[PDB]
Amino acid sequence: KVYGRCELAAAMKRLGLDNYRGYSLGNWVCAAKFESNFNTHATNRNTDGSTDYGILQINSRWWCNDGRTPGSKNLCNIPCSALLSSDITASVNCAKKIASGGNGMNAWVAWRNRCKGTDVHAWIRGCRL
Ligand SMILES: CC(=O)N[C@@H]1[C@@H](O)[C@H](O[C@@H]2O[C@H](CO)[C@@H](O)[C@H](O)[C@H]2NC(C)=O)[C@@H](CO)O[C@@H]1O
Repeated sequence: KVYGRCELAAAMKRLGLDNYRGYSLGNWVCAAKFESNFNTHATNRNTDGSTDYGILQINSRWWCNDGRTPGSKNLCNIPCSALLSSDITASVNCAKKIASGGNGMNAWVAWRNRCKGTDVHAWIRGCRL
């Protein structure tokens, strides 16, 4: 599914991401735009053999198990295929676990390069939430 910007914002708001660990809703919408262009089916392989899955490009080395990654820690206790669903529940529940690490949302490389520090509140402007 390719989400629209305000459609995704509303889905994320109903799952408790607004102001989760200090981060306003626009941070998560910005992270999903630069990680996957709002595409639930996005995947990218990493050099080490893990793959990043779904709308938030969560990797299989630490977070989900895809079968193909030797020594996946699977900290979110989910198969990586669950992150490819049009339903984003599993992706946001896992995202909350990774944003609980010491560097918070800096675990999303696209967020730290293209979103961090900017007026991220713009990403939810005009959405009826
Ligand atoms: C939360 C999450 O999974 N974010 C992804 C990053 O982890 C990806 O970064 C890359 O991750 C692998 C697995 O740890 C590292 O081997 C790799 O070096 C690292 N790459 C970079 C440039 O940091 C990232 C890949 O674009 O995608 C999500 O942000």
